Amino acid sequence: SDPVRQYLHEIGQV
Amino acid sequence: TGRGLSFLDLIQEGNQGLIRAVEKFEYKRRFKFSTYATWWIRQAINRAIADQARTIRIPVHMVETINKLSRTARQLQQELGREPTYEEIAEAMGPGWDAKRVEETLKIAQEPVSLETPIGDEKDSFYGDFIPDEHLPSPVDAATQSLLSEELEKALSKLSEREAMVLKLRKGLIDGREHTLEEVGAFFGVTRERIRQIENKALRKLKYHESRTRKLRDFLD
Amino acid sequence: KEVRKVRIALASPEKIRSWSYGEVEKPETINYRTLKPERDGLFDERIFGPIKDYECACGKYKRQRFEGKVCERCGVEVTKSIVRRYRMGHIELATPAAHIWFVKDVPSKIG
Amino acid sequence: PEWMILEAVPVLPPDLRPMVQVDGGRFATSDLNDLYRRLINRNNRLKKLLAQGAPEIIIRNEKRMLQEAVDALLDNGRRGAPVTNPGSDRPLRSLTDILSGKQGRFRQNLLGK
Amino acid sequence: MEIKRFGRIREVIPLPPLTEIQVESYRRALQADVPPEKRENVGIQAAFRETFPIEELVLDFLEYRLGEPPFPQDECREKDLTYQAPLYARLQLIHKDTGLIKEDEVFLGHIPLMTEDGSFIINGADRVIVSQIHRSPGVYFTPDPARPGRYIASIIPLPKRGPWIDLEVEPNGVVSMKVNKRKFPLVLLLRVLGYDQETLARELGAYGELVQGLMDESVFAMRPEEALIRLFTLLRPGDPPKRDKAVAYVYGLIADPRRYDLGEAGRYKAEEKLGIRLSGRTLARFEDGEFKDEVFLPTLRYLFALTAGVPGHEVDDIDHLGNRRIRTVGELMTDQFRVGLARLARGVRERMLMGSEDSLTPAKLVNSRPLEAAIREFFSRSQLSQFKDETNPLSSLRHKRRISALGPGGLTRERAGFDVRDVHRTHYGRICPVETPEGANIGLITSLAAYARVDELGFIRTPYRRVVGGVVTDEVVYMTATEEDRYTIAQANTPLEGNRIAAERVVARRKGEPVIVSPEEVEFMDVSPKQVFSVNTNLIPFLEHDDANRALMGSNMQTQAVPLIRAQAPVVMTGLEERVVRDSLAALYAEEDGEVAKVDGNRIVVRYEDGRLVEYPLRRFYRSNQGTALDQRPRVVVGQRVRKGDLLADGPASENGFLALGQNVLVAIMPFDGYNFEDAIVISEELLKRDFYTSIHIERYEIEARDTKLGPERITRDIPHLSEAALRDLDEEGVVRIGAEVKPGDILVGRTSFKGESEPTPEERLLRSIFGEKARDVKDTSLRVPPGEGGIVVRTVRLRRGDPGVELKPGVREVVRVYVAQKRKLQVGDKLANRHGNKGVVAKILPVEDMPHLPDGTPVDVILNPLGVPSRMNLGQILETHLGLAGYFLGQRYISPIFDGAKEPEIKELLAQAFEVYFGKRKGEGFGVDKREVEVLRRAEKLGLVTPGKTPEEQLKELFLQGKVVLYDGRTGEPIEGPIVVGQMFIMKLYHMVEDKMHARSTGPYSLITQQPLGGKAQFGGQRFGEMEVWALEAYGAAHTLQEMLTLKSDDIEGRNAAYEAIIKGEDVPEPSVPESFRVLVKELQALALDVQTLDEKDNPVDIFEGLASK
DNA sequence: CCTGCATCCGTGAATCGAG
DNA sequence: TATAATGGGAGCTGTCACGGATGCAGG
Ligand SMILES: N=C(N)NCC(=O)N(O)[C@@H](CCC(N)=O)C(=O)NC[C@H]1O[C@@H](c2c[nH]c(=O)[nH]c2=O)[C@H](O)[C@@H]1O
Ligand SMILES: [Mg+2]
Ligand SMILES: [Mg+2]
Ligand SMILES: [Mg+2]
Ligand SMILES: [Zn+2]
Repeated sequence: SDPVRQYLHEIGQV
Repeated sequence: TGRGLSFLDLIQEGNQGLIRAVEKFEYKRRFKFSTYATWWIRQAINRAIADQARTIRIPVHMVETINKLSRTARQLQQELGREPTYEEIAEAMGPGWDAKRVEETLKIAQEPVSLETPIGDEKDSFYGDFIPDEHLPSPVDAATQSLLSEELEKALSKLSEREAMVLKLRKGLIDGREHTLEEVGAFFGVTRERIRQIENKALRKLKYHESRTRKLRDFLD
Repeated sequence: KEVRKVRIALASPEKIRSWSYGEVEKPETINYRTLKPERDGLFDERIFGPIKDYECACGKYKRQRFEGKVCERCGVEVTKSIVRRYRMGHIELATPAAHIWFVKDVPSKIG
Repeated sequence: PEWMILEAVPVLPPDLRPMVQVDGGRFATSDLNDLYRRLINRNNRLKKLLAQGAPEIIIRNEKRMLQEAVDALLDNGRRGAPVTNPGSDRPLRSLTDILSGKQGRFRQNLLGK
Repeated sequence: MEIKRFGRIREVIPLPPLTEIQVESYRRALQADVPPEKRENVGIQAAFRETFPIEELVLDFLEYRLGEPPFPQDECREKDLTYQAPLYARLQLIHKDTGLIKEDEVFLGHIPLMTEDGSFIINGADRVIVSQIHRSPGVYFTPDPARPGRYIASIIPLPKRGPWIDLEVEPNGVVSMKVNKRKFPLVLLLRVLGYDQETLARELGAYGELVQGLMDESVFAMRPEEALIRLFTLLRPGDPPKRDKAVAYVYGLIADPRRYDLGEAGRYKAEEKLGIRLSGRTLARFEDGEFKDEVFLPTLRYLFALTAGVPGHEVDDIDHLGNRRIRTVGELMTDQFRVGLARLARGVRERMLMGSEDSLTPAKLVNSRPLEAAIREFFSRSQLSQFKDETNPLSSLRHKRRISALGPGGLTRERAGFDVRDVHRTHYGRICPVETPEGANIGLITSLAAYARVDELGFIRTPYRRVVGGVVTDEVVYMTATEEDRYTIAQANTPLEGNRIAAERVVARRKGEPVIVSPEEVEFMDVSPKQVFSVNTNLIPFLEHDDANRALMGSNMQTQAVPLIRAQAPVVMTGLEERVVRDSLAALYAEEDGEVAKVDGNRIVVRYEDGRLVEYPLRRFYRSNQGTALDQRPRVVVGQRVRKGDLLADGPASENGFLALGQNVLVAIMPFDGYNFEDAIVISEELLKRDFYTSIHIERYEIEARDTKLGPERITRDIPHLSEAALRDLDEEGVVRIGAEVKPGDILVGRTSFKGESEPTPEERLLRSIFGEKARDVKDTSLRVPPGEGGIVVRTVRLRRGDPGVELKPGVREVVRVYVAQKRKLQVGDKLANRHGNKGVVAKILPVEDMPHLPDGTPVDVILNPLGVPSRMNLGQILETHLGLAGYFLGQRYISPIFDGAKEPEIKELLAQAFEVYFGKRKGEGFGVDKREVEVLRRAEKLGLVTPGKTPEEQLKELFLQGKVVLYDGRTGEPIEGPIVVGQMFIMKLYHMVEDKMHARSTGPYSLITQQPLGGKAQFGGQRFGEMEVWALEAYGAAHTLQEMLTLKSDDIEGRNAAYEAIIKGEDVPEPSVPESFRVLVKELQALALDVQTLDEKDNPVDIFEGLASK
């Protein structure tokens, strides 16, 4: 949905 | 953010700098990685903003110059209570800077504007709709050019075929090439001075034809 | 020949490249000083065509004598500048991307 | 069916997306140029990120941005938010916006002149 | 001349300052004349206070100040500068740890100042900031269009500040709350506020079957913090539910005074609606470590009480002017000032954490550019920032009283709907029900009523006379729409003897609805009939006798009236004609009592009671925005002793202080040989002889000599390949001399530019070689006269570079402007119109002998068609003609107030008195009755217009009382077979003239991409042949005419060049080729990766690009 | 498991002028 | 090329009525 928020989620995993 | 590149564009460019930082890092120095990474990250981001922002791409050093001119003019406008003159900025810039060079620099930094720029408070009009095409020939131009070629051929028929061919080869009406006297003499079979003589006679005949007929005069533009 | 029909169809990648007169490698437009088309840019003359009629970029070939002749030094063909209206370019993507028309037009054709 | 996915994105001829110098010596250009520059930038960066090698997280985001750029070119505002010029709220004019619409190529220039 | 007036109504208060909505608003937002220490918190001051201080080093705000304009007004109009003032700000940088305090005054740029009349100057152009109308902030309850018994609750803050909140009862029983396109149970939000099941049970328990849906055991099972985290997971999915993060978002969304802001008006509206009081302008607060409620509980209370059917709870009309407010110039500029100041604050916060954490000053830390850009944006490319209408003084006067529903935060044209476009009962006295554009903006753009003003909250208030018992007090009370709905307000024309009500049953209003009521039940009374309509609508006499539609036309067209050189005030006025030229700064008056020293066309010098000598420079022949010449004319002589507020110099469109939008002409209402067929108008040549309807128009012609990479552009008298006959009126510098006459094709300013580099075609090379003249290095690019224009050069402004005082935009060497004016007489095609809505064009200019004339030999000026009257239903011009006729022979003017004006019997009386002058002169000169007058009388008594048997003088009087006289056809000498209505009518010459409009094009400029002809007269463009015009040709079956338009006459390049070549060669046009615009379509479709191929019947591809697109 | 109704998203919304 | 720094920021809320696709509970 939101590219910025999605990338922020993919970053919070590590 | 807000410097011409999107948020994600900046992040990815900082990721490039992050990669550069990782490969150039030395752990023996006991420095926390964040310290050495930050430098390369900022460096990659700034390089990206300097390169990708302007539609008309401008070298990084020239951008630093323009931005230096921005901070200079803003410093002066903040102290003088008004917008600075070209000469005032030229002073505060130091040596090598006059009003002329400042104005030139500003002219370079000018960015293009969108052709889809709205005209009016409705959406039925665009900016590019009011811009004529300067390249493609108007029907008047093409017609005039054709009339010039026809009138010139009508003028070259008042000569013989030989003395007109010398001129057609000399100025490049035929084949589209201007020849020296040696080539035209190598073709017709006479000496170069004979060719220059024929071209003098032909031009002089065309002068007398022009003085009498008054036809080609209007095409002088 | 007279036109009696008009066909519309999907363009194959090879057909897209067949249309293209060159790949646009750099997102440059024109030089910030010379105001001339930057090489391998969106306005590059070597790809789309000459700005001046029957004249190449560096000005080595200025006439209609040589037509179809590609300048060796500059790299631009000498023809009518009208070709810059009709000549397609292309961009080879690293990862193949989906044409949004066939993705978002309900009911989705790909879906 | 695999032609519905683009390996090579076409480029419209320069004169149909012109960059011209107006009366005052200033420059004016089409939004398609900014769109294509978006595409080339994100594409070239992806090719570099692949060449030097990068974690799949970074490559993923770069790919997702590439699709966003392709969509922006073909049909702006179609998927999610429209791409705009900095400082402006005005969405760029995409190929879909040029063809379709009441101001489109069909209604404005083809069915009337 | 004598000025006789009518009416029994004595209006107590005079009309308020007409430009007050501009000046008093902007000044209130600035407080520049207010000492900083005594400044209140509004506008610019409120912006500084709301944006300051900056948390994280602490930068604090002290006070601001505004210097004087760097240039005067007329100097800004001249040099294309902006009328503005320097803005300085006192700031003290305070370190929250060290305690270091560094104080300095930073410069934030300039702020545009408003002129006296209420307009602005943006880069050398007068601009009017139009007020905006929008839904007032507060809490409204609108019925749900889906469920009849259920209602929608809406919580609305100021535009751009905070989201809208929707409280709705779902079919599943639970109350929902909608914020930023997100719905959730309101129960959770209530829990975060610190509410419990106890508090909600005792408070809302009055209404059963409702609060049980608000009851949820799983909600009270968690603490306020847990519920807060739960809510953050609802509003912000994917974002980590950190406590302080959730606090920050929710607080910023609701309780934050800086982010979320109700209107001070909306604050009061919410207080009165919910019967409570609000401490701040936020829906909630952050106090003592948690969230405390303010708005949500009383709103939910009212909502449930509304659904249950509990008395004392109503829905809200959103078109009600008690729920609709006005954002004036001051508030609009303030809001944009707030945005720009907020961006500057972001720059401050950014630069504090960067650079030196030790050595920083307020000067270093401040970037003024965001603020400058924001202000400059609002004053330039904003919609509400419009080009000032300087046609006539009334134009700009109305322009400043315009009200728009559009612009930022307003309505989109598609988002409109005609619910808001209609007239409301609350528009009474506030917004004019007549004045509006008949375009797409109808209902959206309106004008403010005369007696109406806007209060501090933003609502429109109207004056009303206090009535207690039968006595009407001279005091006046300005009321809002909500307040007006409380009382019973009678009519202004209700009978009053002294201060006492006379009538037994008066006509009154209760909440808009008319009611016949007793004088004991009358609480208030209309001040004047004039308060119901706008200023322009007040300038129309006999308004009550006109249809509302043509009244709209009259009000709109008076704005379009061009100031004539012989312009005169109307014979029949309404009384506001002087006041208009008063509030508008067209005229000129004396400040105090005194005597006149000097009188000139350039200046007027006056010595006052003070003894001080004041000199007034006069504006003469200055070009306005529309081209109408604005000049002031002296009306006093040397030594004239004047008083306070006496006329010194008449401005544009003004006669002796009164407004002159047209001229009083002798009209005749009769058909005339079909020349007045369908609204057309026939005029006399005499109107041109004595220069009636003649006006001066000026046009501004600019040219720029810039720096090119191919060489400089030089403005000089030297132009290659030109005849001396063409260089006649130029001076030695290339500029045309002042006072010369210029025609289409002539050169205003000569300029040369170096040719673009190109191989001269072999034909040109040979041509140069033959004529023995080398090609000139430069090329002629001269500012010439556009086709259909011209006049006399009155002024030349030349700006350069290197010379003092002037510096142009980068690249430009010198800017030269030429001012060419012209006096325009009335010609066939120009548009004439009156105040009653009657409009038309001049179709014929007859010689004076062809003109229908009076028995005494006086020819009429204008011939109007009677057919235009009945269908259009505007009888005002008829009465204007009657009273104009009586005033024509009596030689006196009149004042007829709207709805209070003169009535028929009085007009009959004045007509009779005029008849005595008419016929009494004749019979005294020894002239009996004409034989043609006898025949006319015969057909008149057959018409039943006069009583049979009476003497001709008695019959001619009977006709004259009806407004009809005997007319003689100038062509025949025979009379018209019937009596015709003749009299003086006030007719205006509108801005729409054939000189500005007429255009024709053979060939010209073509667009870039489409390569089709441009559009408009200015660009020398072609006429648009739309798809409807295509249909017209198709329906006809004219294929080759349509194919012409689609190819040769527009888009086909080769075809049109060969076409033009064919016509000038006498040869027939060539077969049309395939259009370029289709080729554009093909390639644009290829850019979409779609293959488009043209084929033959063999299904073999056909190349329309002729090999140019194939490798 | 398959029909029917509620509901979602995307698409339209007159012409020509000027601006 | 080196103190250490490690999940964003502003939303636009007063059109409307249509076709068609998605999804839901109900027989
Ligand atoms: N500024 C505008 N549009 N004024 C409208 C106007 O003066 N008219 O006379 C309008 C409507 C009457 C009115 N005032 O409401 C009118 O009837 N003009 C005559 C013709 O002009 C055409 C027309 C007028 N106004 C429009 O908005 N669209 C139209 O197509 C119609 O074909 C119409 O038959
Ligand atoms: Mg210097
Ligand atoms: Mg504007
Ligand atoms: Mg439906
Ligand atoms: Zn070359």
